[PDB]
Amino acid sequence: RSTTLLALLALVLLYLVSGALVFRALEQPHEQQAQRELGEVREKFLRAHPCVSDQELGLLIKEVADALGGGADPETSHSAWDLGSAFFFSGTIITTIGYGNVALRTDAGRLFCIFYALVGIPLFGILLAGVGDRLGSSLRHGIGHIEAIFLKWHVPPELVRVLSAMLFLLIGCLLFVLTPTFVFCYMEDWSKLEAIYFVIVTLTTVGFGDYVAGADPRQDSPAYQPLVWFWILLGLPYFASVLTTIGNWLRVV
Amino acid sequence: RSTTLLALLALVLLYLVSGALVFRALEQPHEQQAQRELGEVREKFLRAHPCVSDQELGLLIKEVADALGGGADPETQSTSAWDLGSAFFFSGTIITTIGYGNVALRTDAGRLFCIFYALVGIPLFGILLAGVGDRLGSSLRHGIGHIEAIFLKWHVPPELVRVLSAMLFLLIGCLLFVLTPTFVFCYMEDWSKLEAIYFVIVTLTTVGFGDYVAGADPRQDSPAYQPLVWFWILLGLPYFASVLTTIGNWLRVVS
Amino acid sequence: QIVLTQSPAIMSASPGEKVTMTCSASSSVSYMHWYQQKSGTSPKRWIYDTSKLASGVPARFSGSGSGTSYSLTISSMEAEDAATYYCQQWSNSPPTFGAGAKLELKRADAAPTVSIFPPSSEQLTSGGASVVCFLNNFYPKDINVKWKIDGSERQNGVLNSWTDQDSKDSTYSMSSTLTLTKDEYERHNSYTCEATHKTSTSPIVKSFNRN
Amino acid sequence: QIVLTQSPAIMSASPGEKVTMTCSASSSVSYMHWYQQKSGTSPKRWIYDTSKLASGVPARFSGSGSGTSYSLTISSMEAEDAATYYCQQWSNSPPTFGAGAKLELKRADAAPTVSIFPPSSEQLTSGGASVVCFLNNFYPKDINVKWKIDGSERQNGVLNSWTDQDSKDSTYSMSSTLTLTKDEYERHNSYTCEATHKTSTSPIVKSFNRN
Amino acid sequence: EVQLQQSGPELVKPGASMKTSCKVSGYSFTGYIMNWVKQRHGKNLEWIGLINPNTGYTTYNQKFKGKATLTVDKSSSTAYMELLSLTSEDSAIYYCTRGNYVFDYWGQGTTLTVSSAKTTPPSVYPLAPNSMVTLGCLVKGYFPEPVTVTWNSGSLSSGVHTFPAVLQSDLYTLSSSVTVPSSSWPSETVTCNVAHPASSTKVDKKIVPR
Amino acid sequence: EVQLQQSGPELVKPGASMKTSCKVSGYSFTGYIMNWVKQRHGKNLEWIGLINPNTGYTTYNQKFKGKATLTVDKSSSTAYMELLSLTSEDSAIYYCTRGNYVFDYWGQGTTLTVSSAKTTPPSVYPLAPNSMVTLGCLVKGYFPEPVTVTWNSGSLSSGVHTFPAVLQSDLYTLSSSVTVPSSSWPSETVTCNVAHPASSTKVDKKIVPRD
Ligand SMILES: [Ca+2]
Ligand SMILES: [Ca+2]
Ligand SMILES: [Ca+2]
Ligand SMILES: [K+]
Ligand SMILES: [K+]
Ligand SMILES: [K+]
Ligand SMILES: [K+]
Ligand SMILES: [K+]
Ligand SMILES: [K+]
Ligand SMILES: [K+]
Repeated sequence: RSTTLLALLALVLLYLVSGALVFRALEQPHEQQAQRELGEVREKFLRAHPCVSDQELGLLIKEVADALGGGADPETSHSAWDLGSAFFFSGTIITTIGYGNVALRTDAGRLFCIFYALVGIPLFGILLAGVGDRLGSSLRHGIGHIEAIFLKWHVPPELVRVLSAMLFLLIGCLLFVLTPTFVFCYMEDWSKLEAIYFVIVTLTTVGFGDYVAGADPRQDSPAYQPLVWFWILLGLPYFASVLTTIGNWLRVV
Repeated sequence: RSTTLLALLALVLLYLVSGALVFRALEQPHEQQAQRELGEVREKFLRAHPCVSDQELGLLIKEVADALGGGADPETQSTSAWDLGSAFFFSGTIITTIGYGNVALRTDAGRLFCIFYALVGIPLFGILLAGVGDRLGSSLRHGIGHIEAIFLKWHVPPELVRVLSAMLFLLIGCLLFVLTPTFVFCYMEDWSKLEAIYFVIVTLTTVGFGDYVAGADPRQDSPAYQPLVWFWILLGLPYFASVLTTIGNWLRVVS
Repeated sequence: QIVLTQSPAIMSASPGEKVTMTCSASSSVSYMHWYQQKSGTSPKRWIYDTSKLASGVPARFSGSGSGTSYSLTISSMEAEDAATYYCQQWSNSPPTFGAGAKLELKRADAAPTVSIFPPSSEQLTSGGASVVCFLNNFYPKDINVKWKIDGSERQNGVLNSWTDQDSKDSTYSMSSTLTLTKDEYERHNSYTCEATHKTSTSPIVKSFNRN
Repeated sequence: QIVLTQSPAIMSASPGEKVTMTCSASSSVSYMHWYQQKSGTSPKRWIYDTSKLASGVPARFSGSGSGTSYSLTISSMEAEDAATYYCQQWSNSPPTFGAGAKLELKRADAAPTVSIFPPSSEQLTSGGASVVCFLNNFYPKDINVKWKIDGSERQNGVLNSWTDQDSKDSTYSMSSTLTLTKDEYERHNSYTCEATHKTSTSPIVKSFNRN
Repeated sequence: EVQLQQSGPELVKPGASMKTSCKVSGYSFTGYIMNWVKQRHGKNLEWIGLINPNTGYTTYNQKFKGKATLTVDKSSSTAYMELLSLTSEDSAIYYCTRGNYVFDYWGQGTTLTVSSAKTTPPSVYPLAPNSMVTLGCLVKGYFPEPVTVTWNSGSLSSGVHTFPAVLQSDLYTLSSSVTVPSSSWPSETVTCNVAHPASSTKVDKKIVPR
Repeated sequence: EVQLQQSGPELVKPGASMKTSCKVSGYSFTGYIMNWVKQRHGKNLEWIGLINPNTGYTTYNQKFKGKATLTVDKSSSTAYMELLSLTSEDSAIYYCTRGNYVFDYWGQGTTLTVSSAKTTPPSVYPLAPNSMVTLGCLVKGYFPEPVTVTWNSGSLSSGVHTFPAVLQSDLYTLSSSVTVPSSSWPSETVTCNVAHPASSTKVDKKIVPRD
């Protein structure tokens, strides 16, 4: 193991450095895009509004920035701390996702968050284990019946078990990865790729926060936005399994 | 236990609803004031610039907002977040499942690579964590042999003593991995003691909001100081993993 | 879609009286503006940003308020102040106005001078028959008119027209015109125009016989 | 803070010729603007937003570029185009300008008509002694003057003054003035003004002896 | 002296569209936002929309999205409003006014009448029957507005009310009252002078006792 | 026709301050940003700062932070620039120009001269010595600008260069060359006429051949 752990450590470091190189190569070209866009917006506005100095538009943007930073929303409801959104935010904590698409501004908010998470994550951890097992055994009850059909076309039962479990996660994937990707494509006006990026960033509990559904009740299907938090809950076990199976595959490594 | 899980589920919901209420109470007043301050700034600007309509200032603010949301800085008008140091660190934020996201991917290629990078990366790191966990625990366990022996020589009742060793344990971890970093970050990042603890814990829980990130500060000429902290993350996470699993057991004891 | 409520919609002040009219918003607003309109002419910006007076406006006018209630005040009513006052908001697109508050002068009560006129020969020959009633130079504006043909009331083919408060005596006047076919007119003989004003419990009635 | 560099600072074109003058920026900018200035008048907006022509500007003018490099082009030089052209930027406060590029008309080379003049008696009586050289009607503008007092060159108390390109013959002219005390002047005897022009390998020298 | 000069009143058929104009002076047209306001009768004032004359940018009250097109001619510093497929509900006074938060300067207004009615001259009928006597003129079945009533060519100007016109079967009717001492009439002549400019009608009626 | 009319040239002692004005017409003063630009000689163009005439908001080039104060009078639609503790390096042409990204309209400019020098009349010295001959006027030690140099009361105007004046130790100096056929001189008398309006000086100097 001493050899193993240092070998594994070095492997991971190499992986990180290779990741670093790929990411930099793909992302460094477009670093200044947002700056370019802000500059384009300023200069276009000055051309259009002659009674505005560059330096006056400057202060406007600083003052706007500070207000957005305080959680102001460009408006033309929308409360990210109304009970719906606040619930969802609490959900992002205990799941250890932590999108951060809305940040806490009060020192009180931060202090309570500490104890809320410290007590909340393990509790959800326990429930997740629980919900994981209940579904897993119920899925396995389903798995046996599928195994019977494979059994009745003379597939060796060890092969049938692998096939059923592979079918197991493939059913999970289609149920929880593809439906949401389609759902988000229609609902959020994202691309199929953006939606899969979101789904996976979510179910890995990375929670960048660049893409969020929001679970704030709006219109057409307002109740359905908080209902997504249940997709998260049902999805996470599936991914937990996938990650632990890749973990077992890495055990095989 | 199917009855118990429904009880557990509703307990979590109640917990989330109570969380919702506390958070709203603490956070919504300032979100509404921010909204009002944006409105005050618009109305002030209209009064000062008669050649600007309410609706045209609206689009300016929306377009500005989207650009700030893309990581644009209000302070400058000129023209690395993806320098080899920061890119390494970003890769680190993935496999740890922290995912600060204080810098976002812009390219479709970047996103697609990220998927497979994580899918392969997280379980790999999970394995190494288990590894570091065992080795760390063993090393500390070798250490506390001496400590429980001294209490036996001090004639302390033995069941008391190993709780005391673990009690010594809890303090030891906290000092080196909670309190030391908070003190470190307070000086280095110019945060408050409370901001630093918030950061540390949000980090070690792997929540990774991204409101606070160590090293991220553009001005600092200490790029290595960011990767060095990444080793703290590696050592810290097992410690916190232990704490997290154990507090679950305390909740198991209550349930 | 912010709604501004001005109540009451009509109000009266004696000269020297202090007047206060209110504009309430459906939801909070940072500043209220006010316009003065006198019949026949455009609104004039009167007070803007809640309490700023526009160029010509005399100092006896002030504005005040915050949040969801705003108020225009005249320290001492003057004759030239009789007009409609409108509040307007632009803290939210689209900008919106109150339905307006008409301010009339108060004066000594006056009974209507009532006149009835039978259809002229000239009109009858063309086949139309309009019976006209003038209720002139009365105060206050509250008044009820009734038409009776042969002692029984008629409420059909009657059109009413009121003047704005007179600029010199502050009285009101109105016309009531019963329009019939020559045939219906020639059928009956007694035509009476009956006016119920505050200035008497007992109506003012002017009449004629077609005879 | 952004520096605009215009090279070359002086350039010449015969009419009908294409002209291109460039503006490089110390760091990238979204848009470059250009001004035309002629002796005795304010700059004029010539081209703005990189390639937009101002009101009067003839179509033979265009602008182009992006990032750190911008250019003004005349498809076919005209006489009225001789002027100074300046680039300016406002993609970063404060706005900044190039040092400007002078565009002169090209013509046949011309030798300077060189003349030297001794101090006038009138000036000597007041104790000053100014020796004047007129280098007149030459092309091109590049020229070098040397002052020699009994064979030994002097570059101190020398003041040089140029005319702008003549609007008729397109030549240049300059005055060079050696200013001495009567004492320094009276010490020596031979005074020479020596002019170095493209039009000869051998300098043009005008001289006089004090006696 | 900032000033907004609107074009005169317009009368158009149901279904027709209409364009009205607002020329500014005393300030730079392009420096300030132009708005249009509708006042139906004398009741609640309605913001129609704005244009930025400098940028041509427009936004409309959702209630008028389809109805109104705002344009400007920078060179003539004139704003235009067009109203489409007109109904009797569009009959109102329309103002152009300036402002991006308060409407600080207004046009004199322009009256739009939507109507199938045709230029019709009035029938003028006398109204004949104390110290004083009241006589009248019925001026009925004319279109469009206005008429003017005077008495003895304006020798009688005190004791005179002209009532507002009212729609009687798609045409206008009003009457005018004059009060004179009963010693005066019918001792001396009292004649109302009615003018209807639209129909080039100028009519005099002597009030004769029944 | 947009127009920026600047006030007359100003001549001020070292250490004094100065205020200069720029009155607009043909557009709305308050609708557009006003800037000031310094041109010392021809090459260097320097943005001084801007004022928003509508808001009174000002920004300055760091280099002019202390030196310059921008104000406006909205009622007279006039912009002002004040320069403080003036030094020789402030002697330049100053423009007011309009724009918030390009400078699209410029004043005619105003020339500032910083000098200890007092109104001094010029010393005028003749410059006397093939088909052509060149004569000259040295016009030195005068202040302030301008002088006018003519030959034979302006009747001799072809074959003339008058050079730009050059400030040397707070006084101006220039020369004038006239070239005439040698048949003309000294056959015919040739006199340069220098006029210095500031000092009410009119001086005529005949060019006489050196004895
Ligand atoms: Ca918000
Ligand atoms: Ca919400
Ligand atoms: Ca029309
Ligand atoms: K963010
Ligand atoms: K996580
Ligand atoms: K986990
Ligand atoms: K996370
Ligand atoms: K996160
Ligand atoms: K995040
Ligand atoms: K973020």
